[PDB]
Amino acid sequence: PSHKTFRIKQKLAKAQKQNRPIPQWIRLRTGNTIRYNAKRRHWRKTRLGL
Amino acid sequence: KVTKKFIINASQPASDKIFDVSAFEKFLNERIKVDGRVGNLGDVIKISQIGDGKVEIIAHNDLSGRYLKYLTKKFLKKMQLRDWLRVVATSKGVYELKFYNIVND
Amino acid sequence: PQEVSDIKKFIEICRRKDASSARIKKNPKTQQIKFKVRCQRFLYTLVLKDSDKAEKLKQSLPPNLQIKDVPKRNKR
Amino acid sequence: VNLRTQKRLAASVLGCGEGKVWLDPNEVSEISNANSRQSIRKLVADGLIIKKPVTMHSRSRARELNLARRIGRHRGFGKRKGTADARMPQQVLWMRRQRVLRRLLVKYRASGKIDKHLYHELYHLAKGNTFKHKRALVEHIHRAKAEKARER
Amino acid sequence: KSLKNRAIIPRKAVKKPLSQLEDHLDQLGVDTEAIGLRARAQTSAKERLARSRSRARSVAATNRLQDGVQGTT
Amino acid sequence: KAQIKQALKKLYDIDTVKINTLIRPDGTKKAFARLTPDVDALDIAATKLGLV
RNA sequence: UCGUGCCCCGUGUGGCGAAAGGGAAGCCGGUUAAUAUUCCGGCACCUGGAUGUGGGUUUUGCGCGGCAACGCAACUGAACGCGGAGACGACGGCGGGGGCCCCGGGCAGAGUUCUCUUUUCUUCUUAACGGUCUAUCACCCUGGAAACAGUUUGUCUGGAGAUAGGGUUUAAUGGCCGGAAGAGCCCGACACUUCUGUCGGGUCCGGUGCGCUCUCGACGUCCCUUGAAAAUCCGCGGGAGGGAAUAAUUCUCACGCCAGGUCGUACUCAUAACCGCAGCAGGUCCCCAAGGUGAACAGCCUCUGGUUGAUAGAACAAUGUAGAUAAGGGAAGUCGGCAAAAUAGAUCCGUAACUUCGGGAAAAGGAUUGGCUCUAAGGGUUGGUAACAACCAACUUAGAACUGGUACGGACAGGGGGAAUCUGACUGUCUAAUUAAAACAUAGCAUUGCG
RNA sequence: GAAGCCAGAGGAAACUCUGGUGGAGGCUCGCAGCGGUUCUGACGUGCAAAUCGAUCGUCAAAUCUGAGCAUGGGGGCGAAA
Repeated sequence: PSHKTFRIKQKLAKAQKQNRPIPQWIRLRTGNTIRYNAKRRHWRKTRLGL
Repeated sequence: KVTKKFIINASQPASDKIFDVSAFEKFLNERIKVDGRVGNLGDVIKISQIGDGKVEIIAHNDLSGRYLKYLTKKFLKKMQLRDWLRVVATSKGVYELKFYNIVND
Repeated sequence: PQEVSDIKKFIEICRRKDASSARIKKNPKTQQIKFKVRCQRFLYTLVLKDSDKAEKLKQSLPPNLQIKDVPKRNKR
Repeated sequence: VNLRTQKRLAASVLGCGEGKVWLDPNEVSEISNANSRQSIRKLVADGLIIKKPVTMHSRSRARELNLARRIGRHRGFGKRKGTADARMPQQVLWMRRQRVLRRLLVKYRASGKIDKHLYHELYHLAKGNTFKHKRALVEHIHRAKAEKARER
Repeated sequence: KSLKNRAIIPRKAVKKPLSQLEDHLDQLGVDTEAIGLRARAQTSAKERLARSRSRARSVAATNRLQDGVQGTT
Repeated sequence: KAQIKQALKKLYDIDTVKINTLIRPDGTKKAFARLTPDVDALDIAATKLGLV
């Protein structure tokens, strides 16, 4: 809701900053095994569990 | 007894020979109704021409410029000039007939 | 906002150092004139008819106080 | 060319619904080039965006039906659907009649046509519902005055 | 007329075509070239900050997906 | 807000009449500091801050 | 100097727990692509602190007036106490006010115009905060009433002081004024590559109500049900201390000065933003709620505002799902009138057995319902047999003539009725997802234990 | 249409009758809401691991409902299935 606490909003801020695809320079590194964000989150799909 | 003066200025269409001022005067004389009946002008309402394509009305009753504009629009609809001429109130009691805005195509 | 009905009281209000500005609103339809002085806590309005008494009140206001006429359109 | 943003901005500027917004179909390119409310107001001033007038809803048939019911039409048994008390409450009629009778009684007491004791008896009779309306009260007062004058 | 579902646009809100008005006055029989309808028919720091505003509304400042890689290949 | 205005005055010699603060959805705080009418914010941003 | 000591009060001594309980105070206009009672402009309020000016009081020290209710801008108030506010149910009608709805005139604009329509529609607005004049109840003064009076829709009041006459007061979302027309809105004429606009005219005057909604107020009804607390604020009892003409002031009076920290503020709130594994016909707590028909936030149609989204095209076989009709007979069908049909609104006549006398009952059974033109009845204000004149206004009720008809609650909406038997007193409750019932509970009755 | 109240006609009075007012009831028809009686109902790998249509019961209260809190399995709660 709009009425939210500071701790909850701070966790949502961290989640929103983490919600991004990986940079394209990650894939060009030598010995790189990461191809996508396996921990990517969407609002419709999976809940944060707060 | 109070008097009211109304001006209907059709100078530009009269100079363009699209609007017949005498025909409009006859239409006003036949269609202005007093106490709910037409042909009841008498000494109450005087309609005249002051020249230059203008119609001038003296009314001793509570005759409305809205009613005069309504009858002007009725006459324009009869003459098939409703879609091309607009009656705009420019002063207190002055209704002037002019062309709509024209785009050069 | 407060309305003052006394000329001397309006003059004493305008002589205050807290008074920053004053303005003249002319209502030609009502035939009246309004002198409005802005203070810290209140805006004081004095209402007259358009007359030589208001005309002389204009220079009986203190010279250091800024006086302006209200324009016909309030531009933002 | 997509103009949902322009239609929403024009509706917010003109203070109307989005169904009342008219965008010129021959000026779609420079309407789409408008991306701000200042540009929307500029197009409104230029006439490329106008607000359509209200859809028609007249009251003429309603007023004519009201005049017909004033002169007495459409009041028959086939027209009535609610009960008599639902259409006009007997409590409301009794309230109106009591207020009218008490007002006329206090007016006559103030004017001095009737005295205090006869006014009190008329008030009790009005509460006991012997007076059907004003002229009934008036003729009762007149016959009481006639009897008093005959006795005197 | 479609007055049941919608209202008619006012005539003053639509600019009338000169060719259509010419044809209408011709069909009612008015000498249009004598009255001339063609003539009557119509037809610094602040600067740098405004340029920065125009750039801000047009091109994003950063590209976190592609800033770490430079060179078209 | 008091710490923000003290920091602005100590760093850039900037005086403010009021400061509004909000915590952004990314988690950082943003402050709108309105300067006094005597000083020009355009001049300050052009010279001290380089915001042109 | 004080950071050390001396007294006083000592009945008592914690915290958490409500974004719907209590609560210090902000409105209008504009502005963004997305925020706004938060930004901008104008105009305010509250709290805390410091601190002057003007005014008030004072040698009769801590005001004055009116019989009085109580007023006026100020009017010293410690410990200890009293009181009030916060602080209260549900329901029914009545009255006032705001807003919405309805009618009329006027300006401007728009639409219609074969014909008719002085026509139909649209803008005509005034916030917080203040000043001034009024408005239930209640209170105060003269006076003492039966031939009892006053008074409400509702029967309460009055020698424990009524009617009447005269005043004081809590209560405005009432009138006027400031705010404030400079705003907003409507119209017109120019300018206009953009940047940008500029200048004119207005924004007026009434009426109506068993209308809807909110709020306020006096009442009345119900209880073996009697419908929170605390923080906080104010008054009073009391007079401890403090109090001066060198001028003083422990003046809640006006004006002036300073400051107001932290956190939330986007969006959705649902036939796509929540839960149900999903963009699922399910479920999920509220506020605002127009016009017509009509008793009606019933069903049907329309305005503002929203959608036109839920795979489409062609053809019209059987059997389906949903909706209907059918000559004659009218339950002969079937375990069983299952289903369907029939009845249905409103006015009037009339209504049996039984009964706990309350009901049964809308029992049963009948007459009528359109349109048009009329008639009659039901009111308000002002003014010295006024039983009279003038003005204004709305919805009901009854009667008559004429007239169309296959129809007249013409769609919608909307009891089939009755004779009995068993059964449980009734109102109510349960087996969420096969059983709503003679089951459970209920009031009443009876018994047992406990000082 | 219960008390209470008003008027008239009686009755020595106590009481009786008539016409009003009044707005009570774990009353009643019925919209929303809550619930779930019936249909050879739809649906039966359904829109749905209980939904949809018509019909029905109730609708001023033993009515419906949100949040905070309490009762935790040898238990609780239960108008008792």
